[PDB]
Amino acid sequence: SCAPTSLPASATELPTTVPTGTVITGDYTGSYRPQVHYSPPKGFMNAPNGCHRDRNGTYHLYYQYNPLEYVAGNQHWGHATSDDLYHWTNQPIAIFPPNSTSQVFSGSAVLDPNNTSGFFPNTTDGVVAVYTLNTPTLQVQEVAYSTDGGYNFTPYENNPVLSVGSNQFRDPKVFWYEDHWVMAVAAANDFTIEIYTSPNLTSWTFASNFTHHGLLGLAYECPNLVQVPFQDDPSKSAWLMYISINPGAPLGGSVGQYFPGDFNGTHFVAYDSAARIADFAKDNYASQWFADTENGESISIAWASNWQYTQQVPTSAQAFRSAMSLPRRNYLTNITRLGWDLVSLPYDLSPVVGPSLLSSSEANSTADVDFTNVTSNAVWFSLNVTLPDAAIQNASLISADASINITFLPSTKCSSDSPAATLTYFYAGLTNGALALTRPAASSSWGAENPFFTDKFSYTLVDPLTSLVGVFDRSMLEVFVNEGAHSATMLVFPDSPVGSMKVATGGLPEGTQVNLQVNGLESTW
Amino acid sequence: SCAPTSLPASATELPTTVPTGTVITGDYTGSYRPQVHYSPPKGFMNAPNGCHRDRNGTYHLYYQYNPLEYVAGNQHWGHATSDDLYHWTNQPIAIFPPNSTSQVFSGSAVLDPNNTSGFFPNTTDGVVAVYTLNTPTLQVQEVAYSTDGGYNFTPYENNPVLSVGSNQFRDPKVFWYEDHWVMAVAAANDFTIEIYTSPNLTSWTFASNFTHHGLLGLAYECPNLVQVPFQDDPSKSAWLMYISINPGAPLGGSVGQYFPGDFNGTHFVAYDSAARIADFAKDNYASQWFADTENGESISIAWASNWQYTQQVPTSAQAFRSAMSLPRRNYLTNITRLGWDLVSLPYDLSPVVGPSLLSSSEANSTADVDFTNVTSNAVWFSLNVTLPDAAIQNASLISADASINITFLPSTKCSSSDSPAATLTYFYAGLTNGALALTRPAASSSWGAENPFFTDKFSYTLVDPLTSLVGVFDRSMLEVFVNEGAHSATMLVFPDSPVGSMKVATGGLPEGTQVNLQVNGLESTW
Ligand SMILES: *[C@@H]1O[C@H](CO)[C@@H](O[C@@H]2O[C@H](CO)[C@@H](O[C@@H]3O[C@H](CO)[C@@H](O)[C@H](O)[C@@H]3O)[C@H](O)[C@H]2NC(C)=O)[C@H](O)[C@H]1NC(C)=O
Ligand SMILES: *[C@@H]1O[C@H](CO)[C@@H](O[C@@H]2O[C@H](CO)[C@@H](O)[C@H](O)[C@H]2NC(C)=O)[C@H](O)[C@H]1NC(C)=O
Ligand SMILES: OC[C@H]1O[C@@](CO)(O[C@H]2O[C@H](CO)[C@@H](O)[C@H](O)[C@H]2O)[C@@H](O)[C@@H]1O
Ligand SMILES: OC[C@H]1O[C@@](CO)(O[C@H]2O[C@H](CO)[C@@H](O)[C@H](O)[C@H]2O)[C@@H](O)[C@@H]1O
Ligand SMILES: *[C@@H]1O[C@H](CO)[C@@H](O)[C@H](O)[C@H]1NC(C)=O
Ligand SMILES: *[C@@H]1O[C@H](CO)[C@@H](O)[C@H](O)[C@H]1NC(C)=O
Ligand SMILES: *[C@@H]1O[C@H](CO)[C@@H](O)[C@H](O)[C@H]1NC(C)=O
Ligand SMILES: *[C@@H]1O[C@H](CO)[C@@H](O)[C@H](O)[C@H]1NC(C)=O
Ligand SMILES: *[C@@H]1O[C@H](CO)[C@@H](O)[C@H](O)[C@H]1NC(C)=O
Ligand SMILES: *[C@@H]1O[C@H](CO)[C@@H](O)[C@H](O)[C@H]1NC(C)=O
Ligand SMILES: *[C@@H]1O[C@H](CO)[C@@H](O)[C@H](O)[C@H]1NC(C)=O
Ligand SMILES: *[C@@H]1O[C@H](CO)[C@@H](O)[C@H](O)[C@H]1NC(C)=O
Ligand SMILES: *[C@@H]1O[C@H](CO)[C@@H](O)[C@H](O)[C@H]1NC(C)=O
Ligand SMILES: *[C@@H]1O[C@H](CO)[C@@H](O)[C@H](O)[C@H]1NC(C)=O
Ligand SMILES: *[C@@H]1O[C@H](CO)[C@@H](O)[C@H](O)[C@H]1NC(C)=O
Ligand SMILES: *[C@@H]1O[C@H](CO)[C@@H](O)[C@H](O)[C@H]1NC(C)=O
Ligand SMILES: *[C@@H]1O[C@H](CO)[C@@H](O)[C@H](O)[C@H]1NC(C)=O
Ligand SMILES: *[C@@H]1O[C@H](CO)[C@@H](O)[C@H](O)[C@H]1NC(C)=O
Ligand SMILES: *[C@H]1O[C@H](CO)[C@@H](O)[C@H](O)[C@@H]1O
Ligand SMILES: *[C@H]1O[C@H](CO)[C@@H](O)[C@H](O)[C@@H]1O
Ligand SMILES: *[C@H]1O[C@H](CO)[C@@H](O)[C@H](O)[C@@H]1O
Ligand SMILES: *[C@H]1O[C@H](CO)[C@@H](O)[C@H](O)[C@@H]1O
Ligand SMILES: *[C@H]1O[C@H](CO)[C@@H](O)[C@H](O)[C@@H]1O
Ligand SMILES: *[C@H]1O[C@H](CO)[C@@H](O)[C@H](O)[C@@H]1O
Ligand SMILES: *[C@H]1O[C@H](CO)[C@@H](O)[C@H](O)[C@@H]1O
Repeated sequence: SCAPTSLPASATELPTTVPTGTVITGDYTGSYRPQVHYSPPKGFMNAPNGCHRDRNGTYHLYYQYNPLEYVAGNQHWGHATSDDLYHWTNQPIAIFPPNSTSQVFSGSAVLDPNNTSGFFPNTTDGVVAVYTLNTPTLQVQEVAYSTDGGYNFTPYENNPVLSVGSNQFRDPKVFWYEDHWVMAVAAANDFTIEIYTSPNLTSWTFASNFTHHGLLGLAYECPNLVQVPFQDDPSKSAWLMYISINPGAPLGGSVGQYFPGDFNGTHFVAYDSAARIADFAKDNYASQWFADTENGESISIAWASNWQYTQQVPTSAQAFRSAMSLPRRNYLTNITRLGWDLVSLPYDLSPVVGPSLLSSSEANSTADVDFTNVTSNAVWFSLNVTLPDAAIQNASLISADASINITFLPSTKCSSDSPAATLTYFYAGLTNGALALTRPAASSSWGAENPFFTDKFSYTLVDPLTSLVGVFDRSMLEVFVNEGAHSATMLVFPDSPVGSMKVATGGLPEGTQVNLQVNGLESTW
Repeated sequence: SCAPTSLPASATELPTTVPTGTVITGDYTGSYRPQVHYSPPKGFMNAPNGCHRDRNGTYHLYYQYNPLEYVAGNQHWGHATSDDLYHWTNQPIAIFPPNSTSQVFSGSAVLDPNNTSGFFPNTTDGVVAVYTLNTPTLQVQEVAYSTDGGYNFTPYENNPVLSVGSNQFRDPKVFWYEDHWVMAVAAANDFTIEIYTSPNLTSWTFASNFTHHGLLGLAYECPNLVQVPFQDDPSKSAWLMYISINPGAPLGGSVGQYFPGDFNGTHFVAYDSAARIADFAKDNYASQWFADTENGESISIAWASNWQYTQQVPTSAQAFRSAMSLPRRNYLTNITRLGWDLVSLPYDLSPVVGPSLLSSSEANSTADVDFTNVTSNAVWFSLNVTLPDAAIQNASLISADASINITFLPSTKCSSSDSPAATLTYFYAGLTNGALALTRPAASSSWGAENPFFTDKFSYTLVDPLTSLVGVFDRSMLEVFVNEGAHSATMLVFPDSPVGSMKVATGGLPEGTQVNLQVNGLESTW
């Protein structure tokens, strides 16, 4: 009737040896366990890896996995599959280290249907994984191949395929460019993305360096060089270098940044010298794009945590640490003044959208929506606000009190009065365009005490807020502003589960059209 | 026995007309009123302006001033003087708008001892102010001059001296380079610093653009192009472009950033394409460097607030909104891995350092220091930690518990609840190795808890272990300087109850670690 806050020992106890060829069973009933986001059956998960779609339309998600602990270490490649990026099936571990003093760090996977690698004489469904093997003294790039659709991998006989004699050289992202393979890889502590080329994925030639761009933090990680279509014109696209930095992000710990530019097969040249942060909150890192997608779709998934507190979050009693972000559709757009912007929207949520909890058209009202009866404890909401053309042509017409206040309130059934999360936007006044996203300290004993668990985040719009999409999923809130122009991923660990949300609008100009839609989400587990 | 939390109406009531040629009297006794930082006698202050040292060694501080309200507006240039940058004397308003429909926005001031301007036929102590005049439709650059040492200014007869037909064109920073005047000015909403040259400060010629560098935010503001000496070698220096952005900073609202590079009199070229943030907290903005300083001293001062909550902070009942940061000595250094770093240390604090409250050498101890008895409610603290060479060579020898925890605790003698007002946590190792957390707990401040932009927690991660930590607490402000000012944070605190105590705990340190803690009370400058 209420989601368990602690699980039986059977569900939380980790084995002393790594299971091979068997699906690790998971209890997904925890009060903090997300129901539409991916999380491992048990153990510790970090970066997504080897993300690709096979020819039959199955999306493969691999991930950094510690099967033995609820902290980072003993890295293997976990594996889950999905047709829709929401209904996940857990698979046996896909890539193992050679021994117990080695770890399988991040990497990518590609289809090799034309058998450029020479691994696939009798199949057009060959998968090649390119990943970092970590040793006490070295980080080297290794190749493994799968003839069975990416469930079981055989190491390349002549591994490693690439080394620079460094233990700060990792996160290979490989893709096809016209007539050759490209590898983007991080010389992490030199703030350099090295680009290599190959005809066969085993012989790598240095092409170019991308160094000392944007925020340095303490390290470049998980580079992604991808072609992203324009939001308003699918026929147009630009190249984007996405770099994860950890530690040393402005909000502390880990953050993603991106650089729009040109790629010609050997060199990436940023259009300008500007730094652009992907997410205005703290809990979005190591975004990886899916290889071999259909229809020029840019599909990404990120790790929904921060390295400053990911190994301390209070979910280990619920048999997991860390979830992935919602899968994302990516576009590029120009926003007023700022220009280049990476758009992020949730990938088609239709497969998980349950019955409507509220549809409202009232301006200057408070909508109270109870979802104690939604067993997932997960809701989607959409708020459209269309100001009259008068208020767009003369912003001085907008009242200083013109505001949107969204609050997520604790459950009356399943447990002090503090909201678990707040969203505040002002159209005008002294903080015009300021959007505040908060996880109040007062709502979480754990969050209050953790010295890196920041309570408050903000983004300032130039254009008025016209659209707001949100997904709440037990311990996670994702917000998308003005068709994904601005995006924030925020973990919440309230003492009491959320059971309710209030949506207040106030001081809106005469003739403002407000449309509020709220739907419960169906659990994927 | 306790600092007033509200003041008499005579002290808070603002006049309806701006006072001319008269010093505005101020009550500096408020529980939130800093005692070693500058704040205006009453009204609302933002960016520092016209910062310069006259030839007799008097530092002139001008500032964006609303004399009529406790919010932004009706901008004039306020004026305060000091020989040591701590003992401030309030002066009459220095620069007035021509009209009630005009505002004096930010700008700089230079000595013109060789009379290049032609304003100073009979003095070598001439001061020229170059500032933005704001009108409803235009932002233009104007000149005013002072023959009396920068107390009274006459507008240039043929103002404005620079206009581009824009209302997003402001914050002129002017300096002498070899044989000509340089102006750095912000084309704010185009994310461009325009550089102009002049022989006489009245005729300006376009030289170069510096565009789309580092974080854009929503606007480039308060550019500073300055020569900053190397920390470890005073004979070496590099040029630095300092740009303030507001809104749209990562932490929200306002932040400073800098670009080391080369300047050749017309063009600034950054050494790389990297973005570098000056302060790891939220309350440091619109840093301006002092013109005409002695030696090779890089001296800066910032506005110690954030535009997201500066007009809502609960200090108006104490007859002021906004203080300046501590004055800062600036250097450039290379830090491990990251490379280029703007060093910030407090300018000579000696003139305000009172009697010692504690000197300790104990490692693995909690030192409790009460300052209920220091009337300023202002303390300076230094913590030096020297790890053994073994731990410097093999960091695996450092325990996961190796930590430094400093807490500023509420007064029991002056109640308005047991929550610290400010915390500092550093880990040498463990899962967050090198992580320094600076916090202002929500639970300690009803106002801070409720304000949706008043962020509780800030962090910076070191590569090198923490070897030095300097801090100044001043009633409503904490400034920390890490590893000889390599890393720096300014943080406002508005606790319900004033701070009366600080705990300094060290724990899990390797065998033979040397710890030296010095804590001194500060003497009020008012
Ligand atoms: C140096 O930088 C300044 C500021 O970036 C440049 O002036 C500016 O030029 C840009 C681009 O031409 C102007 O932007 C455009 O304005 C028009 C007019 O409304 C608009 O229709 C366009 O869509 C675009 O936004 C901008 O107005 C202007 N900024 C000012 C005057 O402050 C200047 O041209 C640069 N000089 C050189 C030699 O690069
Ligand atoms: C491409 O970048 C790499 C990584 O920065 C360069 O290799 C390094 O070179 C620096 C000096 O420039 C050394 O101190 C580092 O130890 C090296 N790091 C690694 C990971 O090798 C490399 O030289 C660059 N190549 C070119 C063509 O410029
Ligand atoms: O699991 C290793 C994998 O994670 C990344 C970031 O996704 O690096 C993280 O883990 C590393 C190994 O402990 C740390 O050095 C690094 O600081 C942390 O970000 C990838 O770079 C790596 O492939
Ligand atoms: O007092 C104006 C002065 O302040 C700065 C930044 O310190 O700009 C601030 O005030 C402007 C006009 O009031 C705002 O447009 C801006 O957002 C705010 O940062 C300087 O640019 C200006 O000279
Ligand atoms: C484990 O394998 C890695 C690479 O395969 C190698 O560097 C390491 O020395 C091996 N360890 C042992 C102890 O065999
Ligand atoms: C990959 O191709 C390169 C050049 O064609 C060659 O040097 C190398 O031997 C090839 N490797 C394999 C295993 O085919
Ligand atoms: C790609 O562009 C770079 C410079 O941007 C140039 O040096 C290189 O030769 C180009 N390569 C190709 C494949 O055109
Ligand atoms: C943004 O504007 C620039 C300059 O006009 C243009 O080069 C680019 O194609 C635009 N990007 C998008 C996504 O429209
Ligand atoms: C809100 O507007 C968006 C376009 O931004 C549109 O996709 C959606 O249909 C609207 N939502 C509702 C439920 O009206
Ligand atoms: C906006 O309306 C005000 C009165 O509300 C008017 O004085 C001003 O000129 C208008 N501005 C524009 C953009 O027309
Ligand atoms: C909302 O309130 C504002 C000011 O309070 C008023 O001008 C406007 O008519 C109201 N809108 C509606 C839909 O009631
Ligand atoms: C003072 O008011 C006049 C009237 O429009 C305006 O033109 C001028 O720009 C204002 N301030 C000054 C003298 O620039
Ligand atoms: C400077 O002194 C002269 C006489 O030496 C006096 O006439 C004048 O008013 C002063 N300033 C100038 C030259 O206007
Ligand atoms: C300032 O020098 C300029 C040359 O750029 C000239 O146009 C102007 O006449 C001069 N003004 C003076 C000397 O007052
Ligand atoms: C300054 O450097 C710029 C950019 O390198 C160059 O265009 C200009 O000629 C230089 N000016 C001088 C005075 O050397
Ligand atoms: C930092 O390193 C660079 C490259 O070695 C050097 O040129 C520069 O002068 C150094 N800067 C300082 C402040 O030491
Ligand atoms: C810390 O070290 C510096 C330089 O070594 C020294 O001047 C200062 O007095 C020291 N402070 C303490 C508390 O030891
Ligand atoms: C501090 O305590 C630890 C145990 O936590 C001990 O091993 C270490 O030697 C102590 N350090 C000093 C310098 O006394
Ligand atoms: C999880 O927490 C709940 C209360 O929040 C307990 O009822 C349960 O036993 C477990 O400790
Ligand atoms: C929640 O309750 C379980 C029993 O199901 C305990 O094992 C656990 O320690 C927690 O209190
Ligand atoms: C498995 O792990 C959890 C905590 O991670 C415990 O709550 C449980 O008792 C079991 O040991
Ligand atoms: C299944 O096989 C793998 C291969 O290394 C082991 O890691 C695991 O413990 C089990 O033997
Ligand atoms: C300032 O606040 C204090 C308590 O915090 C009171 O003593 C005083 O009356 C004023 O409200
Ligand atoms: C300071 O001023 C406040 C006004 O809010 C008074 O209540 C208090 O008594 C003191 O005079
Ligand atoms: C300062 O506060 C006093 C109340 O003590 C007012 O009378 C005055 O106008 C100003 O607001």
